[PDB]
Amino acid sequence: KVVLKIASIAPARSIWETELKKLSAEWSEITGGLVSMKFYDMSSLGGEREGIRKLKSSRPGQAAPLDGAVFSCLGLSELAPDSGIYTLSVPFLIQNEKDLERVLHELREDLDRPFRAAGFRVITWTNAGWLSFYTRAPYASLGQLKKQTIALSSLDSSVLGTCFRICGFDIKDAPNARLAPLLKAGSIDGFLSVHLFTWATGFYRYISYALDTKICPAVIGMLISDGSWARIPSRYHDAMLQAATRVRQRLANNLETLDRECSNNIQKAGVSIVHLTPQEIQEWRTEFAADVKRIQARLPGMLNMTLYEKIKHLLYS
Repeated sequence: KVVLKIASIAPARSIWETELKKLSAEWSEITGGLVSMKFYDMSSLGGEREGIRKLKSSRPGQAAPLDGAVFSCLGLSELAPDSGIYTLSVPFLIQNEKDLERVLHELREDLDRPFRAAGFRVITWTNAGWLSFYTRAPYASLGQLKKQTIALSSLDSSVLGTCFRICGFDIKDAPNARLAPLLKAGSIDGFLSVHLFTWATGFYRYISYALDTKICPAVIGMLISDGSWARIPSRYHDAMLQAATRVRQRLANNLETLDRECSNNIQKAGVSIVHLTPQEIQEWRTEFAADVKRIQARLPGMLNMTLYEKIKHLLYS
């Protein structure tokens, strides 16, 4: 048998984990019982940077502890430096599920290129959610929002936060931060997070406004090293990758349902949904375009400008 050991950031019993287990079972079907995946909690083995180290063996001729991993942009960006994967986090570049799917479908070869060059096959792309601003107070312009002190607690908060700070937002790095007393005390003005966070933490109760225009997705990539993928007979590869694409599509479907649910529940609890008109979105994007030039200057390599232009053309032509 070929049991592929896969480190994963997917929480136990989460939709991502459920679908990845289905993918394993389907891979077993496809391969006549030969191949399966066993998943290992990423945090429990030491985090994403440790996961990267465990993809390589300690001595030549010896198998690496892991065959692959499901990484956030933290792991992806450190595995392949100057990948440009943070291009996908540019504010307002990718705003909805239809458009993210179009990018992940049409620009797959471009997205995968730096990972292939690093010695990995990208099995599937998925998404952890959509970053949005949740605030105690409203804002009359993007600049006014940028002046608010906003906590970010994503898995990749440090780098993502640095990007947003260059854009001009007063983002306060806040890993596992216990925001409730801080929101209540007024030490911070709000938070930037995916939907589930706002609901599961209960922090929605301590803010009054939620921006419905999504800032960016939080993409996730599942990678298998070339040597581990090569353990699988080639005749099965295409079917296995097609099954992994269906995982992306089912997950996006399930995530969208969960997100709308969350948003409905936040609104029922009294949070006001902030709705930007197309003219206001354009005003925001014109400013974000200037922020992109500042990111290019301040953090060369962070953005892949060829990919950026391709995404703009694909979605907005």
